[PDB]
Amino acid sequence: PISKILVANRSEIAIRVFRAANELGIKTVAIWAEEDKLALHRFKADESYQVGRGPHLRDLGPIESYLSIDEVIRVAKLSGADAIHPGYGLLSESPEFVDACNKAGIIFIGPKADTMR
Amino acid sequence: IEKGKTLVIVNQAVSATDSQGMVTVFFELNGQPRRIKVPDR
Repeated sequence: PISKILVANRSEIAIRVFRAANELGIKTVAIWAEEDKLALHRFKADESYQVGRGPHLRDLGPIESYLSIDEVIRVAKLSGADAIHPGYGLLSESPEFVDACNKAGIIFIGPKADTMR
Repeated sequence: IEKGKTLVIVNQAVSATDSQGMVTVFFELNGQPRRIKVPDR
């Protein structure tokens, strides 16, 4: 079974995945843009590692850091999730992302990529 | 502090010195205000 979820979002729903994840024994990763370095979503996991800015970059803007499949995948493998929940909006309906998770043996918490088209 | 687990620390302001030996610096630690009194050495 799963034992580590990176929450690929922010604001309210990040927290929604956190709790329902803490409440089932499963270990929580949090992603944050430089601009959410003072946000709480980021204080409410076991761990948080900034995304959107580094040596692998230019800078991914406030939003752009949260819609970047690459960066999101980067930080998943950095901690070591065997699953991702994409919250809502942002990258949650991309069949393309489903397919990069498909590509790692990271469990996209969403639907088969065939439902997404 | 840990591969975790990043502290955001801002030096807001440095006081002048008080009554146990100490100087106040006010920081911002994770956006919340902390007030540290330290011995002027």
